[PDB]
Amino acid sequence: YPIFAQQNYENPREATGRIVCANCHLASKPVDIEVPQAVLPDTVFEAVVKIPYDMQLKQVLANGKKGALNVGAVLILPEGFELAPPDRISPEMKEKIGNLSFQNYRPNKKNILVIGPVPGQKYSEITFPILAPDPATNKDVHFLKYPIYVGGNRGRGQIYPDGSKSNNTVYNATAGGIISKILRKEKGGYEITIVDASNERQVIDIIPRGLELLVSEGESIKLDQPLTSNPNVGGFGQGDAEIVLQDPLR
Amino acid sequence: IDVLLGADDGSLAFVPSEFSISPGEKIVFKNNAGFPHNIVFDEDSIPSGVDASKISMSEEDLLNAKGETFEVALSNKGEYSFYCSPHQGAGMVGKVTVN
Ligand code: HEC
Ligand SMILES: [Cu+2]
Repeated sequence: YPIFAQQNYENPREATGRIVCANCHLASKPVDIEVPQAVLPDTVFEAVVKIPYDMQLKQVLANGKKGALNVGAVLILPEGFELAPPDRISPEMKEKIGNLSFQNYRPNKKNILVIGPVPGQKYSEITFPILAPDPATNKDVHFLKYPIYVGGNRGRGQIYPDGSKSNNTVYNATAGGIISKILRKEKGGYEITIVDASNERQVIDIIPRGLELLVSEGESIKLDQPLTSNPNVGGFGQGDAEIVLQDPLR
Repeated sequence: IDVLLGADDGSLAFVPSEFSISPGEKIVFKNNAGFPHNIVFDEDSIPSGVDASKISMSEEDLLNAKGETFEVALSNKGEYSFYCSPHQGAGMVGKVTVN
């Protein structure tokens, strides 16, 4: 979620250029962003982000059941640019943004906006109302070409903020050997007993519900060999745009 | 016992998240911050024979206003793992022990 990155990452873009959602959102999927080639000082413009995915896809929800995906995004604007105020947003644009609440990554970062989780069926494309700054009223803002970075995600992530894996990822064998027993649990989930004949050790790997096994009893498994299918149908992607803060003269 | 859904600083967590109660004692989960929220008991992580539908909200049900509460009384002894369906990945999880 956009709150996990905000809660323990002061800046959402790392030195490699990767947005911090890719640390838990491990599948890569395309994100698009359309921005006007140039904008004038103190004018509202729209940054439309597209997080496309096949909508007949059903992901594994946190309780094993399958459901639809939710979308979320982080927009990194240049310093001076910020969310347009409600009095400056047109009525033809207010119906376009639906009723989304864009939050600041942090109260001091007014140029980084986050939104989500919001339902993917309704918000695969999101419109961010941005207000262009004015160089005559801001000495660090100039008429220049500015970079815009966006991070778009659809579907549940694989790792939580404590390092724990979710049930929306592959479960690998913690030991090599032969599966001597597979206990199918009453309310869903499995208990796999692996006899590591090489180390004379017995280990039990537990698999959560919503995942189907790829192994049978008596099969030889290697360390880190995938014991279940990959139930992730979502993914994170990033894109960038260039906007020209234009002088109203020439 | 009263448990807040969302900390006073807007953190996505149950306060408290780990606690013990006597059998028949009521737990009042109240919407505090970061809602909507809901309380779902893990059917595979509660005492054997307990019906999770009798002590949890539906995964599709939500408390979306400040002050909304969900109350439940547990009688069977053992450990009960619960979580918020939309914020389970955030770490909004908890465990109650009926002793
Ligand atoms: C690890 C600390 C994470 C970071 C950083 C980000 N996300 Fe995340 N996200 C993560 C998990 C484990 C989950 C699943 C929670 C659950 O139990 O369901 C999520 C979920 C989302 C969702 C909702 C998916 C859905 O319900 O279908 C979205 C929209 C999402 N995350 C977006 C997102 C963005 C854009 C982030 C960067 C700012 C981001 N997440 C960071 C784990 C982590
Ligand atoms: Cu919650």
